[PDB]
Amino acid sequence: VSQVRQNYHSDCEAAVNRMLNLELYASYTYSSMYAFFDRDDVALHNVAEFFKEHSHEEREHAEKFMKYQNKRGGRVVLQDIKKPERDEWGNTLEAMQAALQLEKTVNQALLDLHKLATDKVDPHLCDFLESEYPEEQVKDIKRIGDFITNLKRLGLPENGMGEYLFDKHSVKESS
Amino acid sequence: VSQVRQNYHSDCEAAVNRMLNLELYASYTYSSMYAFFDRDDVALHNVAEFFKEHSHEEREHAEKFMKYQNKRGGRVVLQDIKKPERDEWGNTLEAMQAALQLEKTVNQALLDLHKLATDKVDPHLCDFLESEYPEEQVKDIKRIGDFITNLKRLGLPENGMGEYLFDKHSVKESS
Amino acid sequence: VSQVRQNYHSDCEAAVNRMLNLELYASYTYSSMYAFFDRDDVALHNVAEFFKEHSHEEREHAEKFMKYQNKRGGRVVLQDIKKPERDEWGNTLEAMQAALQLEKTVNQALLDLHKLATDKVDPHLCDFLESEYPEEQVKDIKRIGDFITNLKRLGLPENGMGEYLFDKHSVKESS
Amino acid sequence: VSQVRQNYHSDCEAAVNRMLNLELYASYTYSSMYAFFDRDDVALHNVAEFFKEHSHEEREHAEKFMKYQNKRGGRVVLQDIKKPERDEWGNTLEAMQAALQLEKTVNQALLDLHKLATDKVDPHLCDFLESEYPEEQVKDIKRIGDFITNLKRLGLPENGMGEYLFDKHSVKESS
Ligand SMILES: [Cl-]
Ligand SMILES: [Cl-]
Ligand SMILES: [Cl-]
Ligand SMILES: [Cl-]
Ligand SMILES: [Cl-]
Ligand SMILES: [Cl-]
Ligand SMILES: [Cl-]
Ligand SMILES: [Cl-]
Ligand SMILES: [Cl-]
Ligand SMILES: [Cl-]
Ligand SMILES: [Cl-]
Ligand SMILES: [Cl-]
Ligand SMILES: [Cl-]
Ligand SMILES: [Cl-]
Ligand SMILES: [Cl-]
Ligand SMILES: [Cl-]
Ligand SMILES: [Cl-]
Ligand SMILES: [Cl-]
Ligand SMILES: [Cl-]
Ligand SMILES: [Cl-]
Ligand SMILES: [Cl-]
Ligand SMILES: [Cl-]
Ligand SMILES: [Cl-]
Ligand SMILES: [Cl-]
Ligand SMILES: [Mg+2]
Ligand SMILES: [Mg+2]
Ligand SMILES: [Mg+2]
Ligand SMILES: [Mg+2]
Ligand SMILES: [Mg+2]
Ligand SMILES: [Mg+2]
Ligand SMILES: [Mg+2]
Ligand SMILES: [Mg+2]
Ligand SMILES: [Mg+2]
Ligand SMILES: [Mg+2]
Ligand SMILES: [Mg+2]
Ligand SMILES: [Mg+2]
Ligand SMILES: [Mg+2]
Ligand SMILES: [Mg+2]
Ligand SMILES: [Mg+2]
Ligand SMILES: [Mg+2]
Ligand SMILES: [Mg+2]
Ligand SMILES: [Mg+2]
Ligand SMILES: [Mg+2]
Ligand SMILES: [Mg+2]
Ligand SMILES: [Mg+2]
Ligand SMILES: [Mg+2]
Ligand SMILES: [Mg+2]
Ligand SMILES: [Mg+2]
Ligand SMILES: [Mg+2]
Ligand SMILES: [Mg+2]
Ligand SMILES: [Mg+2]
Ligand code: NA
Repeated sequence: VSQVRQNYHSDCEAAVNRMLNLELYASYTYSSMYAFFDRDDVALHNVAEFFKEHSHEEREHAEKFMKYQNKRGGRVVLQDIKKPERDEWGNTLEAMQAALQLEKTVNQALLDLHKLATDKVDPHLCDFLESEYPEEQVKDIKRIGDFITNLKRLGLPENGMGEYLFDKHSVKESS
Repeated sequence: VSQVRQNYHSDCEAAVNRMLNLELYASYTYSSMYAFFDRDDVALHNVAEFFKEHSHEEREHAEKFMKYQNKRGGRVVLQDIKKPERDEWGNTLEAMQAALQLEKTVNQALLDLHKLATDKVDPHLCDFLESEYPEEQVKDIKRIGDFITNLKRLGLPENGMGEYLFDKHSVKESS
Repeated sequence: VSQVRQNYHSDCEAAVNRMLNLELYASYTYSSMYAFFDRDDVALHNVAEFFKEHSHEEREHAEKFMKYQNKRGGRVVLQDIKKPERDEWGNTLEAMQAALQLEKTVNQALLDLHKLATDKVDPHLCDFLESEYPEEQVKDIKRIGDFITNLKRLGLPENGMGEYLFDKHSVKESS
Repeated sequence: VSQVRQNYHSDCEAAVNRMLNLELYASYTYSSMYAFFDRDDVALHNVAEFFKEHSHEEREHAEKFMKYQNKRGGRVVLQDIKKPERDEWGNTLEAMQAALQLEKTVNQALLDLHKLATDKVDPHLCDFLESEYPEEQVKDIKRIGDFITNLKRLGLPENGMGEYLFDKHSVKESS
């Protein structure tokens, strides 16, 4: 075992690798949503940029898990990054609904990792997870839910004017 | 009696305590409206912030009545702060209608206190009331009425797009 | 249930509402202490301002619980804010003793909420509570205890000179 | 009658002259308190300066009544300025007690003038009185009462240490 390793269970090490992969998969999904909203026949560029930002933040989280793994003396083991579920994402409402579900999936994986860390009496891992994530993850879920509520109010999916307006007012003006 | 007391009738002292309580009750109502518009299934954050601001201003008025009471040599006597009338506030139009009524209630209480002060020949109290309030209170009533007119124009309660637009254009961009 | 809700037990949601109420009640108690020390026949204005500051901080904590409730998909349910225990607070020593007890009461309520969150395996709620509170709450208890020790050293309740001096040196110079 | 005169009753004009005189008399009393606390066998220089400031503010009020009289088309009629009641003022507590009474006397004269103005249906005079005075006068009475409370707490008249401390901490550090 690594000379640095202390109080780091093999099961936790493995779960950290799986979380790293899930973050990479979430990044890649959000990148697909960006590409979709950038299409000439979609053309909602602030929505696109929102998803791009999220893609970059999830890749940053993956990198933090890599660094954490090494700091504890575990070993990074990479797997394929699965392509997203869909090739096209319908409209702003459907994409936001898919994002909500993705964020909930990631949150559940973090909850599960925290439970594992707790059961293995690893307070360092618990602190790490409670110091990069739960706050940020609940805030992202909240924001997406707020957006879904507003998209429904705006008459999505049918009301194209409403969709247009969402892109101008709800998401930050981009690039 | 207090060594500072001069020309301060017991009835006025009591009415000042009741006004303090009413201001605290109004604050608390506006705080409830904030919380409602912050809900994920409401999600009108500029509207929420408008109500939050109003909540803070009414608490500041309560504090001014406390200070006034002591300056005159009366004694602050606190009562329970009753919870708001409603737990949920419907939509922007219903909330604004409720605010209009609340503001009118507060204004009537101020009018009544001014009449009492007049009848007790207390020009200091009259001046105090005419120097923190009537101007500001009539302006708040006017603004809420203007908003109600605009919400009706925008098709509330049915027109969700209209509601959405009100939050972007009528109330100051927030937090 | 709310579209955002995940891993948030009904009992926790309810306990968050009760904590919100307790914070509002603590705020209101401290506001009463301010008003008392501002009286012309008390007249310890730095002491008064200390309590005013504490009143504002407890209201800010209540607002944080409101926001938290919504972020998790729970529903804010407000109750009456009970008036303080006393209408008059004796002197600096008695007020500080009452504050000590109030702070301990609030701390116990936070401890109890943390135990509940732990039992419901809600690390997000535990982190929230451990990230706004325990540090600050133990520091406030310590400061009030330090003050009580100093008030006793200064000869309270009998030694008015000592009381006078406390207001000039122990609490920050105010307004 | 003066070409400017409108709605200005002779009785009000006369009462304005008497108020001018009372303000000059109050100024002169406070000047005597200054001189007393400046004595080598009294030697409380911050207390002295407090009274000096008050003397200057009351002379400024007298000048405002002069200007007001002319603005309304009345005629300034001066009388002797009576010397103060006492030649020596005992100690800080006795002087503050005398100031409290003086301030109350002035306030009562203002109240009486406001009642007269009201009875003569002179809103300009009422506004003038409510715009230079009641606020400031109640605040001065409050401050003096606060000081009396503190002087008693400090053990006046017997406790010279307490008196000494009051001059260092209660009144602004002077000249
Ligand atoms: Cl190990
Ligand atoms: Cl192991
Ligand atoms: Cl790390
Ligand atoms: Cl597809
Ligand atoms: Cl998913
Ligand atoms: Cl955004
Ligand atoms: Cl009275
Ligand atoms: Cl009375
Ligand atoms: Cl005031
Ligand atoms: Cl309701
Ligand atoms: Cl009402
Ligand atoms: Cl606004
Ligand atoms: Cl849940
Ligand atoms: Cl549940
Ligand atoms: Cl929060
Ligand atoms: Cl009591
Ligand atoms: Cl308690
Ligand atoms: Cl302090
Ligand atoms: Cl005339
Ligand atoms: Cl006349
Ligand atoms: Cl003038
Ligand atoms: Cl004499
Ligand atoms: Cl007098
Ligand atoms: Cl001073
Ligand atoms: Mg080795
Ligand atoms: Mg292994
Ligand atoms: Mg495949
Ligand atoms: Mg545990
Ligand atoms: Mg823990
Ligand atoms: Mg985030
Ligand atoms: Mg996220
Ligand atoms: Mg629809
Ligand atoms: Mg007394
Ligand atoms: Mg009474
Ligand atoms: Mg009830
Ligand atoms: Mg006025
Ligand atoms: Mg206002
Ligand atoms: Mg108002
Ligand atoms: Mg309509
Ligand atoms: Mg729903
Ligand atoms: Mg429940
Ligand atoms: Mg009760
Ligand atoms: Mg604190
Ligand atoms: Mg505290
Ligand atoms: Mg003792
Ligand atoms: Mg002429
Ligand atoms: Mg005449
Ligand atoms: Mg004589
Ligand atoms: Mg003054
Ligand atoms: Mg004065
Ligand atoms: Mg004594
Ligand atoms: Na007036």
